[PDB]
Amino acid sequence: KKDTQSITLEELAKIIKKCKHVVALTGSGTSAESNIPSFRGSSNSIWSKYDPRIYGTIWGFWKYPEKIWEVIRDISSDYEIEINNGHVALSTLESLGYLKSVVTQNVDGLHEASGNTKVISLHGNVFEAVCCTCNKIVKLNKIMLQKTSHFMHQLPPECPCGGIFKPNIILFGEVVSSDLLKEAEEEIAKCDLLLVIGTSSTVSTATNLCHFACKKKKKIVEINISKTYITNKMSDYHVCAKFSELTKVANILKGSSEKNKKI
Amino acid sequence: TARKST
Ligand SMILES: NC(=O)c1ccc[n+]([C@@H]2O[C@H](COP(=O)([O-])OP(=O)(O)OC[C@H]3O[C@@H](n4cnc5c(N)ncnc54)[C@H](O)[C@@H]3O)[C@@H](O)[C@H]2O)c1
Ligand SMILES: [Zn+2]
Repeated sequence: KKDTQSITLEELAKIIKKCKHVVALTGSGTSAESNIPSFRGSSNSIWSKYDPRIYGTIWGFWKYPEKIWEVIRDISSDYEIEINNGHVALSTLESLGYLKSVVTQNVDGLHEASGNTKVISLHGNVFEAVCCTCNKIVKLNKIMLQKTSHFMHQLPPECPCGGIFKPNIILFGEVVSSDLLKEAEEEIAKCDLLLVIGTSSTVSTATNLCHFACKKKKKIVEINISKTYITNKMSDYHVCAKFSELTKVANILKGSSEKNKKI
Repeated sequence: TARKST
């Protein structure tokens, strides 16, 4: 328990200006404004077509290995998916020398697409696949995940060895990479601020990282349209805002940096 | 165990 206090964007810019090692922890909220709804019970969305108990779990993968591919294929094919202003904002915060890493539960790759340089993919990334017999790695790109691609023609996709391909994403019931976790833990151990943006922090991966940050007594700021499981438990502050409103923080800190003008 | 779970 902690008495989390609400603050403004300008107050957040103020906090960041003093920091030397800022880390972000991100969830589906940051891709919300990239046309992937975060609320999975939304009936007017892709998630309505698909049973999460199947496509989202490792049991579901072995029973119906086509489904998570169909899901990835449909989101990729049916929606326009570009970096939003949150991403550009996080990208400038690294440029200005504040943001040192983004630890993410998202598998869409948008942080890197915006130019972030140390994105730790705790749940993996939809642009890689592995044969779940021989462990061969195949690199994919957006054009390969389209419904019209040859790679998508037969699902699940098949490996020359005879095994099938599985996306390189961590499903519910699977175990997060212990070398990636250690990377995320050493980032938090060295940070002087953790931004927890667009996540409920109810998945073990997030909850445990936030616990770790309290253990190492790091200052924790939520940026989210809502309070969350860690409000009044783990975060010191909360900015009530959409991820994309982070351009205001980036604009403040960018303006202030332009003190390169002699005088 | 850093199992992904709700
Ligand atoms: N019952 C379940 O199967 C269940 C439960 C929890 C999480 N999950 C899934 O686990 C994964 C990890 O959890 P997560 O925390 O990333 O997703 P999540 O759904 O738990 O939460 C998304 C969070 O983002 C916030 N948000 C939404 N739009 C935003 C915006 N535009 N700007 C800023 N914040 C915004 C929401 O208020 C919420 O706190 C996700 O894929 C999620 O769907 C599933
Ligand atoms: Zn194989």
